[PDB]
Amino acid sequence: GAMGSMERASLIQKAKLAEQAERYEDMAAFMKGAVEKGEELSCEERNLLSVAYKNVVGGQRAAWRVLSSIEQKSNEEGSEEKGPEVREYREKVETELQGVCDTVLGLLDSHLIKEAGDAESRVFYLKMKGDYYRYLAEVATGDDKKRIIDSARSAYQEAMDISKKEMPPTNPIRLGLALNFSVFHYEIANSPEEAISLAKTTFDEAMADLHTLSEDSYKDSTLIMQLLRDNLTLWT
Amino acid sequence: GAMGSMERASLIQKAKLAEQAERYEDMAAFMKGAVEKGEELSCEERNLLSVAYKNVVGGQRAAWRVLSSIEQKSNEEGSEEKGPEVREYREKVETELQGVCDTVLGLLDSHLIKEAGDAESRVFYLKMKGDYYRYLAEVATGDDKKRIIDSARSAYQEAMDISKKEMPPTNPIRLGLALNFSVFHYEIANSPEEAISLAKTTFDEAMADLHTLSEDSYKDSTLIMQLLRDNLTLWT
Amino acid sequence: QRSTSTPNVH
Amino acid sequence: QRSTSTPNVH
Ligand SMILES: *SCCC(=O)N1CCC(O)(c2ccc(Cl)c(C(F)(F)F)c2)CC1
Ligand SMILES: *SCCC(=O)N1CCC(O)(c2ccc(Cl)c(C(F)(F)F)c2)CC1
Ligand SMILES: [Cl-]
Ligand SMILES: [Cl-]
Ligand SMILES: [Mg+2]
Ligand SMILES: [Mg+2]
Ligand SMILES: [Mg+2]
Ligand SMILES: [Mg+2]
Repeated sequence: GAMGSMERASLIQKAKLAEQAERYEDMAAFMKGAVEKGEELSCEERNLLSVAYKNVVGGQRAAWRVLSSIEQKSNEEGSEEKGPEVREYREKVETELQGVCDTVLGLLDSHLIKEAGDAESRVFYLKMKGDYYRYLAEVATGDDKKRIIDSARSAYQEAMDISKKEMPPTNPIRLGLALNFSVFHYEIANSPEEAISLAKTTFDEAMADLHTLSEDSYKDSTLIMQLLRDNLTLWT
Repeated sequence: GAMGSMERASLIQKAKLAEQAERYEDMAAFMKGAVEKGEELSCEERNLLSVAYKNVVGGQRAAWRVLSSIEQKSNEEGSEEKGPEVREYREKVETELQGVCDTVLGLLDSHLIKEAGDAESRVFYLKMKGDYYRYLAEVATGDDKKRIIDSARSAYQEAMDISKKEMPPTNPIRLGLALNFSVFHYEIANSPEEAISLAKTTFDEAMADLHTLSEDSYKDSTLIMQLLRDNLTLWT
Repeated sequence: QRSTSTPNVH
Repeated sequence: QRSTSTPNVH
């Protein structure tokens, strides 16, 4: 690995610099190098890893949607056939996206999840696993779409089970997990009623616990609660 | 070259797809492959080449400025010394930026400029040469800053000489060349008075020729004229 | 319009 | 504030 010769602390420092520079491919490579040092990650370091790869895969998802739309249009009655290039380039971007997802899933499997024993770290990583299987599901069409969806579901479910046992209903990790699992239900699993029920129950249980929070924690929780509300408004 | 096996027309098609997807590194690689086929470029193809590399180097310039600012701050009385990492990462980005500039200058030298005989193509390429030497100048500090600046100046000057002989004063190629040369004077060459004089004369000579233009050409010319005005407002 | 997932927090 | 150079036109 090209980061093998760099100090862990230097990789984290440069990840933060890359973030400031909006150089998210670099930021992800630095954080991959930091993970591969083999030590567990702090909460700030877990967040750097997530921010980096979410930005990288986010650009790929956006590009893939543009290209898939063009391809779908090209494949309709009355469309002048224009050769293999749209499909080829959509496939190129898709393969790069799947590669990023596989890299993240690899870091989680080797060995972030198995070393994560505290609820805050373990739920964070299992949510990430669900998220990157969900991004794989977004582009899956062959035999394995069903198995990819089930892998996402399983990871989210393990994360949910832990979060409900170990975290208050306002906890931001728990809230964002529920948000993303509800997105999985609506957008991937063809289960909009489950998505709505999860978002509603999550919102209501958090509302009832807000009185326990400081001003700063109240701000964190209500920001994510607003996203649940936004989706419920979209979905209903 | 990894694009050597792809058809010229397929490379141009995919450059346009990459543009739609905002995948400008891909767009630049496709256009490099198209240039290396060895045929001259049409006006649309020249524009694709310019759009691609300007977006790539633009991201690098933005990142380099962020990192250089952090480095400059770190190097001031009362700044806790934080090791070599800021300098290292600024150097990494700087080297990547210089590489992109060298790639573009290489395509112009081998062999776009020497095959460009019409004024519209030759001025376009010489302006590009000035622009990418100017981007090199923005990060140059060693012995060669003077020679890089002179190379930019020389290319812009050859382009200006042709444009004034062969193009009307409202021509958008001529106007954007004058705009960028005025930026060179103000931002690189420490010649703000030359920058102002060039921007003013360019603006005034175009104003006097607008009556000759169609609605569509009038829109093109006045849009660039506005940029000259914006700079004059900034500079005075 | 696609559903909103958890955004980045720097 | 830096001077404005010729922008991209798609
Ligand atoms: S420290 C391990 C957990 C972690 O790093 N997280 C969990 C969830 C947070 O997404 C979060 C915190 C606060 C807010 Cl306001 C938001 C959001 F509303 F989504 F912006 C997210 C950040 C990362
Ligand atoms: S076809 C060879 C010239 C070429 O491709 N150009 C020259 C200048 C143009 O920059 C241009 C044209 C019209 C407008 Cl409104 C602008 C600008 F105002 F800067 F947006 C630029 C485009 C590329
Ligand atoms: Cl391709
Ligand atoms: Cl570095
Ligand atoms: Mg037809
Ligand atoms: Mg595929
Ligand atoms: Mg001190
Ligand atoms: Mg250097």
